[PDB]
Amino acid sequence: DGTLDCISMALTCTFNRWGTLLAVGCNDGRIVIWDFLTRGIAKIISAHIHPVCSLCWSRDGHKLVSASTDNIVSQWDVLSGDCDQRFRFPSPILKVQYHPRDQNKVLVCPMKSAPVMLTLSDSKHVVLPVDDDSDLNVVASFDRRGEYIYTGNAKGKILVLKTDSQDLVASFRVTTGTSNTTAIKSIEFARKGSCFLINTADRIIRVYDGREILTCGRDGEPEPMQKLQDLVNRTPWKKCCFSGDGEYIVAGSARQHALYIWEKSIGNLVKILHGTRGELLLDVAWHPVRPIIASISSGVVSIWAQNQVENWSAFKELDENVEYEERESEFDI
Amino acid sequence: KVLRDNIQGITKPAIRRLARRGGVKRISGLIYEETRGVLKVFLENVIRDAVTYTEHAKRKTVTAMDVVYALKRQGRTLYGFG
Amino acid sequence: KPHRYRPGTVALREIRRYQKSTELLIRKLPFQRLVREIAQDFKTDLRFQSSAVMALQEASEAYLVALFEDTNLCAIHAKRVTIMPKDIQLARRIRGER
Amino acid sequence: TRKESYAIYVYKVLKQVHPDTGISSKAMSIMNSFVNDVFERIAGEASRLAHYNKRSTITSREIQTAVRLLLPGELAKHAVSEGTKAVTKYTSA
DNA sequence: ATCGGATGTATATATCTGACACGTGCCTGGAGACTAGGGAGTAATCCCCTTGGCGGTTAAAACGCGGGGGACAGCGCGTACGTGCGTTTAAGCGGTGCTAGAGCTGTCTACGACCAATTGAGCGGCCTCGGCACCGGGATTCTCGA
DNA sequence: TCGAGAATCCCGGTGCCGAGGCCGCTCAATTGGTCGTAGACAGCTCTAGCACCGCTTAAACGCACGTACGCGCTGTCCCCCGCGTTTTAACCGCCAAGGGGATTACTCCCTAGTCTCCAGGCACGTGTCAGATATATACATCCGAT
Repeated sequence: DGTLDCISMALTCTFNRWGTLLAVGCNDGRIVIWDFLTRGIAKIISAHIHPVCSLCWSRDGHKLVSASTDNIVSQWDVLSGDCDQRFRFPSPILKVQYHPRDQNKVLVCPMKSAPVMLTLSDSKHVVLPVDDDSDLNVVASFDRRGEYIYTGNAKGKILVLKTDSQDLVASFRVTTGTSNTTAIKSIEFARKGSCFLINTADRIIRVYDGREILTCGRDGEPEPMQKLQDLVNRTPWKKCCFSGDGEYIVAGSARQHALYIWEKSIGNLVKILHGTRGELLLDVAWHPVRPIIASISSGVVSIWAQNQVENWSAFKELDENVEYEERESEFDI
Repeated sequence: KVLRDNIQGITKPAIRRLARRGGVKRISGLIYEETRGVLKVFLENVIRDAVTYTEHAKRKTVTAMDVVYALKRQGRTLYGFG
Repeated sequence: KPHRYRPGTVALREIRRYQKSTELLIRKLPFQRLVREIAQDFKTDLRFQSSAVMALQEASEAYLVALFEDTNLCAIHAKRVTIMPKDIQLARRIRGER
Repeated sequence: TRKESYAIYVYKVLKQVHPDTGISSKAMSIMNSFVNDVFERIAGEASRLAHYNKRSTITSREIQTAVRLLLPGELAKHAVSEGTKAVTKYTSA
């Protein structure tokens, strides 16, 4: 539905705060900041020699946190492209995430170690707690306002901490239905409201409302707002995301390189988008204020927009025949 | 501990294994879930009736003799359980 | 050059060995979870005998192979080696299961 | 708890027919359940026919008639003859 | 795709009636009242099976992947089957008549019922050990390309 | 179609726990009176069955014949079999907690059993209309020409 030839080795992308720019990582380890309106590249940053697998914009949009595969995280000013700060860790980093309401702070999910929240002003770090002490794979994310931290382990356990004190404000373990746990693949939140989603190893996305987890307390049984899956193919989900408003949810079937689109309230599947059967789906993102969806597959990015009835359909356009309502004086002088 | 969707826990390999035991060569996909349904429906009765026994048994655990008398009442009696 | 047996042949031998074997062909735990799921529908938190659930699964699988058997037979009368859902439905129909 | 069964008599009649054979306790339980099944069957049928005959006394004639109702052909014939011989033997003393 | 004609079917009508609603006198099962035992209900105790979890394995399931194999659609023909009309035929009404056998009552008696006294056949429990299950390995035979 | 290869059969050997045998330890089987009674049996009805026979006729058998579904064959598609790989969770083994299941001991509420009396039910008459039946009629629907 529209691709870009000007970028190669697309690996990970991230919309800015207003959905005007897109920073995509490349295998060479370069940042390609490409613009939507001019439909061209806005910037090229020599980030790492190692490909970049995690990228996040700052709220003001002037900072981008990038993670190399060399366990090298670095902050870059979008105007200049300089490495503002640079750090390295053990247990290679799985993800970075700016704090949405404090760009000085940034959480980092490493591979084998617990996620740690650092600051840029001071090169300090706060290691977030781990429930089972043996997960070795815990994804973590700020909420919409950056007030709480949601951490999900490979054993389905879900901890909600407060971002400042790291104190356990809520907890619950998700189930595979019967009695078993499932590897929490990812935690996503809505940029609007409080609904969030969890991708798990059961290939079943679970949509909740964080207020219900907060009122559920520690070690409770919160039910999901929704349960979403491909009941037909039972396909895993490499990457999923909400819509900009938060009423549409998309999942990327890397198994068959497709895109499933459900709703939030009803949860019925909006639609499906099919990509090149030969392409391996890698990354998925939604335009924050547009029905536009960016996909990264086999190093190539594709764009999926959604237009209205007009752009040619605007006499007064009607859809179905209209019986004329004759009047009393319809034949009168 | 609320359970769900163990019906699909029935593997298509299991279904085709049972079919081969029944002496079947070629099978379509549309069967399995259909099969499953029937399965459910089938057991749909007995357990209830079984626990119905357990109902009158005034007990919390369910026993074999329950399903014994069920299959009996279901005209599908079984041996080897008292 | 790689060898592949003609279709059915492997499944044919599977049929032969399954009529040869007698044990169950269903994994225990999934069946048990299904049974308990069905149970909570009528009443929640009910316990069971392992003997009881073994009986459930054996008797089920027996009914199931009987259904597969006579549906195979019907499909013979349907002159096909592939099975059709309608065969199962009408079999239940003759089995008074409708 | 004193539980009653028949597996001992199963082993007995087995040796009576096959002295050099073993059984699975599973199979013994299956056979005993079968014993119970046929017993309840014949008993219910006999009581029902006696009810049809308004009889409150279930005797060997009822037994034979109900077996004939239940067993087919030579099965029934041999069973009738065997029960007849046995009751004759018991009545002989 | 329609109209016309043939035919078969739903309708109103009339009356006939024989089931059928209705009422009786007479019978006995049902109600009413009273006594006993003891099945059932409750409770405290024990056990112990179950339900729960935890970690390692892989056989098994998931999934993919050709691809020949048959499901299926179509197409010719032909034989077997509806049909309408012949034919002849037992089927049904019905009414007769005999009684063999149901179907009832009145004994009287053998026959479990039942209880009590007695106990050894049988059953829970404890060794035990050998067909049997598993395994590894060698030899046999089916099968798919010549 | 004679080999290659592959799944299988069989053989010997290993180790095991269920099959079995035996041992305490009863309660349920036996024995023997004893009693009221189920029915065995005799002996009556009467009626429903069983057969007889005639009369009418709707029904059955067969014919001819159109015809049209059954069947047989061809080619296509697709799709499910087979194999390869990758992932997983069933299983399996072990542990542990308790919560229910089963047990026993009391305790007594309810039912069986008895006796009394009668009133609802039942066999039995009795008018009587729901509907069966027949007829003419009006409507619906097929089948063939257009």
